[PDB]
Amino acid sequence: MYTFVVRDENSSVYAEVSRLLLATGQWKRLRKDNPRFNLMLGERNRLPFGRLGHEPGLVQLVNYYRGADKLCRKASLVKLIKTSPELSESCTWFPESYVIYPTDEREVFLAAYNGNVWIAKSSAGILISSEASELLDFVHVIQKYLEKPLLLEPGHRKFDIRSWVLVDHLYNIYLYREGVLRTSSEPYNSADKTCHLTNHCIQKYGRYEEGNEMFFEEFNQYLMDALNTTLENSILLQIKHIIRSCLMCIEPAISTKHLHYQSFQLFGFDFMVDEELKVWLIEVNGAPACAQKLYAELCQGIVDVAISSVFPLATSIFIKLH
Amino acid sequence: MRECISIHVGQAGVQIGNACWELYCLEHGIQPDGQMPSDKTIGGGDDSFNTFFSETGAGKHVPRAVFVDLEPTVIDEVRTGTYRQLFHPEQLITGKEDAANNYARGHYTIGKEIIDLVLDRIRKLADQCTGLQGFLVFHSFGGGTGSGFTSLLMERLSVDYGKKSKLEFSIYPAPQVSTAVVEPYNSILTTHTTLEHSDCAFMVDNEAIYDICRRNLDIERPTYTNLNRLISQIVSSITASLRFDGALNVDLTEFQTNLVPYPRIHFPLATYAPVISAEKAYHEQLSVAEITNACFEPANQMVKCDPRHGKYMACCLLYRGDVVPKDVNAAIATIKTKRSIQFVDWCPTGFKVGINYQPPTVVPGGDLAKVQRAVCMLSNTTAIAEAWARLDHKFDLMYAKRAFVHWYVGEGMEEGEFSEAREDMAALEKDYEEVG
Amino acid sequence: REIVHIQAGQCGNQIGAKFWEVISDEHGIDPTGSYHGDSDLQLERINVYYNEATGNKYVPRAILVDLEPGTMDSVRSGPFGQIFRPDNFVFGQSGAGNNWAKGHYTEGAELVDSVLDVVRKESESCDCLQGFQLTHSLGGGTGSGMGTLLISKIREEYPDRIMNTFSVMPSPKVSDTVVEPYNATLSVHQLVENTDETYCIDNEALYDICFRTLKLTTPTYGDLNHLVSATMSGVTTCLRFPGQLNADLRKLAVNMVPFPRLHFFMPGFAPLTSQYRALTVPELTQQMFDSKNMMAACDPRHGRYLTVAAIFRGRMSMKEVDEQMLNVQNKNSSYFVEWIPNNVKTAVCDIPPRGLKMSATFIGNSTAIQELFKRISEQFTAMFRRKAFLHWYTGEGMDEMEFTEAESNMNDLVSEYQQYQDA
Amino acid sequence: MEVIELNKCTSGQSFEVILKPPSDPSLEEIQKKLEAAEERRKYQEAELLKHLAE
Ligand SMILES: Nc1nc2c(ncn2[C@@H]2O[C@H](COP(=O)(O)OP(=O)(O)OP(=O)(O)O)[C@@H](O)[C@H]2O)c(=O)[nH]1
Ligand SMILES: Nc1ncnc2c1ncn2[C@@H]1O[C@H](COP(=O)(O)OP(=O)(O)CP(=O)(O)O)[C@@H](O)[C@H]1O
Ligand SMILES: Nc1cc(C(F)(F)F)c(-c2cc(N3CCOCC3)nc(N3CCOCC3)n2)cn1
Ligand SMILES: Nc1nc2c(ncn2[C@@H]2O[C@H](COP(=O)(O)OP(=O)(O)O)[C@@H](O)[C@H]2O)c(=O)[nH]1
Ligand SMILES: [Ca+2]
Ligand SMILES: [Ca+2]
Ligand SMILES: [Mg+2]
Ligand SMILES: [Mg+2]
Ligand SMILES: [Mg+2]
Repeated sequence: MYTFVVRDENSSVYAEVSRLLLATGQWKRLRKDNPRFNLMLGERNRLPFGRLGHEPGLVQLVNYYRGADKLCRKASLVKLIKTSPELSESCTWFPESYVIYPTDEREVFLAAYNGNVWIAKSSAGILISSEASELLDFVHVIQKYLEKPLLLEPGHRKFDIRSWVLVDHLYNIYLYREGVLRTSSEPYNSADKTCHLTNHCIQKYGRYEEGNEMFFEEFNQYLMDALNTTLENSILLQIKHIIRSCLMCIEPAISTKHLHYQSFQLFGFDFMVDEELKVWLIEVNGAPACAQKLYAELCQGIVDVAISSVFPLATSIFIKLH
Repeated sequence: MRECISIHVGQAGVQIGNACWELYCLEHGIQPDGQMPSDKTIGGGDDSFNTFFSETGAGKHVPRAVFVDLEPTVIDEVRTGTYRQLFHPEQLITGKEDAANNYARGHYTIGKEIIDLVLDRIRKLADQCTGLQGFLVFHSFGGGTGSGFTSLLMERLSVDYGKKSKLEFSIYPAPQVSTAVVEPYNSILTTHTTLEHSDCAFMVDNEAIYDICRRNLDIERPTYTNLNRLISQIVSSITASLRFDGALNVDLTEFQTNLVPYPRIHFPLATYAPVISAEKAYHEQLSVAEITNACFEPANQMVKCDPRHGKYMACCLLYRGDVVPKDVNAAIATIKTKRSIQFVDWCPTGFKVGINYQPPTVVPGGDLAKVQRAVCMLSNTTAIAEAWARLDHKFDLMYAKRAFVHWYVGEGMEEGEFSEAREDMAALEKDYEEVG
Repeated sequence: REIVHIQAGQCGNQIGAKFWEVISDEHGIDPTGSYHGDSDLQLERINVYYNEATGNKYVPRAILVDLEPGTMDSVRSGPFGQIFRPDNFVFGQSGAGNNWAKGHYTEGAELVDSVLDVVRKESESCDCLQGFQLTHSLGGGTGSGMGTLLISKIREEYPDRIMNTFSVMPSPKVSDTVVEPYNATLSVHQLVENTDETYCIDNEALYDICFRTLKLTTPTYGDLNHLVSATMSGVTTCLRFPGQLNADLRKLAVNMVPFPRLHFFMPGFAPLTSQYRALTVPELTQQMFDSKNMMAACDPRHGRYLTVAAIFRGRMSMKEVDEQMLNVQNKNSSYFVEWIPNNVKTAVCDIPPRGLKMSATFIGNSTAIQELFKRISEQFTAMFRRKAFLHWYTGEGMDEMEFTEAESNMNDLVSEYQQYQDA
Repeated sequence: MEVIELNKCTSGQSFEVILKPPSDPSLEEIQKKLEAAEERRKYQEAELLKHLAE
């Protein structure tokens, strides 16, 4: 049969993946340090990619792309977009950003600075300000804060969109058909973090939708009722464009085609939408969790698309981006 | 002209040496009886091929080579084989019983009793050199003799020939081609002891050679002959600059100057293309752009690792056959826009290129097809550290239980030598990390 | 790289004789020592086990030892009996009465010097001796007591040579006397200290294989010895034939023995058929790892493999062999220790045994072997707690303390196996 | 991309391309370590022979 190891005990998605694998009866879980595995569910940090693919006669597959951190760290993402010609400093869907160390971009930020609201943040701690000196006093990124978001009604409230994307070992790009809007319960106040930060913990509330999560069916119905457009037309075209642009840009650096081991990886893309129905990329998460109600579906999809394609057993929930 | 002496230690060193000198003779037009009709200077000369071959008054061209093994069965095949007349009997040195896959037995117990004989035989070769450059040393990491006797010999060569360069061709262990279970121990012990004595070392992972023979030569079960004839092609392309007219890598010192900016980090990655089956009925010849592009494919490297996730310190392209500079530069230009090639900040982003117009020679009856052009890329990249990490991890697994350690202590080695050698490797891994 | 073979006592000489029959047949040597083979592979390493005498004669490098003449008279009259060097028959008249003390301390001590004289003469005409292999049982008196005395004396004279034994472990199911557990416990302590590799052959497993698998209603000692001689041929294949492996006794011990005391191997063989049917590689590989094909009555699933050698003989697909070896390791993933990387070796030899187109021999260094020493220890203690049958040994000058120490040492060995089973 | 140090002969040629610029133990000691290991082997053998003598 097939064999796998679990090295990230703290991953909700792959705990569910491991559950499904064992429930097929054709997969056996080994101890964490057993080298004779087919499938590694790896740790988030310091994953030993250099030890993969050297076991005689074993096809080895891992659930992370070596090098994908370039996309999934804030400063890395800014640097990648500015320095990659297929993305450009003139990239229209990524907010004007600058890398600041406490290679440094302090002077050019001050130049452009000289609506002037910016947000300072890091993947390591969030400050939204209108004044340049306060941000600097507070590796970090200073990003143009989107002053005019699209506000849901009733509530006059901000949101962000999470899209889940699975890249398999052939570098097919699969967008999960279900995304989530993570909303603020407080009304937006441009004149208190709760109304400006949409994170679930910060909000955790529940007054308009359960757990401050709106799914695509309701959001599309809202776009029809209030703005006479659809989610596919006004938003999803841009999201699919941005996902494909990002992942195609790094494909030569990370692809495991013709490599002695194979990778897939699940990504969490986070977007903002402004009042002109323009979509902005905010961040890419390399180890996403999932919404509670979508776990069953997406995790089964990961097994169907990313694992059983390499290790076959004895309608698609994904949109293939091409 | 400055001479080079090749030294082949243990089974892997000897059998690879056989393959190399067979190929050298074909490249230079030397018959197995030592005669070389194209050489119009009888009994001497200072041509480039004389760096590897001396000459007798009878016109025989004799390899500047010593073969050493602690049991006789491998070298006896040299003594009775096709090229038996090529070597003088003093060049072929055998003991009675081998090191039994045990570094300590090759280094201490048996090495102590044969090292003075080996050095005497080398001295006899050195005495016939007008300007000896140094040594090329072929051996396995994993064998008791290849690991243990080699490291003893390298120490004594540094004593007896202090100003001479020493290059290594080292076979790194792969379970797919018969390994002893203790080869991680032997590899770490020999790398620790040899590190300061070697100026530049070319590692060849048997796993990579094995897989190239399976995929490109369509050999289901590669034998040592298949493996060694491929290895010898790569060795020949590395040493061709010492044996033919040229301006690049013309002496052993230049390998260090061009490939090794930091002394400890002296393990260049070799990549070779194309490798084409001679049984392949229909074959289309590959261009300069295609073989150069193939140099950045992990499937063609001598050690499987991923250079996209390291940094380059130096890069040398060695072409053989129908290649002109204009095509090389056009190919490099295209490759730079499409591949992840990152150099360390304190090195130029460049390539040293050597072209020899003679296409690669193939052994008649071999598995390798004759091609119009081929290339060997030598790059010092931090990605080769992956091979050290793999080996150090296997060492750690066994050493935590002291498995098999009593065999080494039984030969008079102290247990502290294990952890001393492992700590040197830990610092080596850290060195690559800081650079990369 | 010569090996010197010694066979001691009744079991040792009957199994040894069959071994020499089997490998003489494999090397093309007829009952008169003349070579009549058709392949140069038969002669390439013939000197490992045979001396060459003038007349194109090959003589086993074998010393036949016993404290009574009967079994060695049967050897000399047996098939291939004339092949042995007549000077190499060393025997007394008294017997050892199934008594370790008589073999080790009284009767055997009177004879051991003349055996060492023959060992010395064989070793002196060796270009480069590898070491010794001894065939004996542990449950009698000569093989067990004089055999281990011999090992101790050989170690003293040749401290840097390898010593291997093929040791037959007694079982109450196939027993001659009740004192076998005493004789075996006393011997096991000697083997722990003075051999580098011991192939543990359990008469219980041999009987069960003959009755259950070979469908032999009434197995005889000859039937048991057919299985042993086949296994000994298979384990020595890599010494006897020009393998690509380049293996000698020391290399084998280095690769198989991670801790000096844990050198007791479970051997196995396939096929075992109750036949002209072709055996496929999947069948060969599955059988050779099956407990029912192993010759120590221990369940490998009760322990963990430290090291494994699997030797295949005949013309077969190497690629299919590797696929099956990987598959079987997947099925036994829990049963290999993970702190010895790549601890399963696959070897292949082109020459098949007689009557088979392909076969496979298994050699496992498993912690489950502790079950064998536990059984012996139990049978020992049931008698020793009442000092039953001890007068046979104290009458030869032994003290009860020597029994207490031997039992303590074997229980220690069991503890060590358990320590690494849980590592 | 600049080509420098171009050398040509009948056998071939060589040159350098730049894409971007940048931004021991003595004999006595060896003999000692070999002799120390030999002495340890001798001590271990002498312990064996003493054990066998007992
Ligand atoms: N490529 C290649 N590898 C070989 C060859 N011979 C042995 N090896 C590899 O070398 C390692 C074993 O070491 P050997 O060179 O045979 O041993 P040795 O140096 O003779 O030392 P001892 O026999 O232990 O005294 C293993 O990893 C083998 O796979 C060969 O001819 N070609
Ligand atoms: N440039 C910008 N303009 C407007 N809002 C922004 C912004 N950058 C961040 N935000 C808001 O801040 C919130 C959290 O920011 P950020 O995305 O940096 O945290 P985070 O993404 O690291 C947690 P997670 O990985 O679950 O998304 C987002 O939900 C978004 O609403
Ligand atoms: N009777 C035998 C036969 C072999 C036989 F294989 F040689 F036939 C081995 C054996 C096992 C083994 N391993 C035990 C398990 O861990 C890996 C190594 N490695 C080797 N060699 C490797 C080095 O070259 C010589 C042979 N031999 C042991 N006993
Ligand atoms: N497999 C096998 N076991 C034997 C044979 N002869 C005796 N035995 C076993 O060996 C033990 C008796 O030892 P034995 O060799 O006869 O005594 P010894 O002559 O004093 O060494 C008992 O366990 C018997 O079961 C034999 O030919 N084959
Ligand atoms: Ca000349
Ligand atoms: Ca008497
Ligand atoms: Mg984040
Ligand atoms: Mg050898
Ligand atoms: Mg009897």
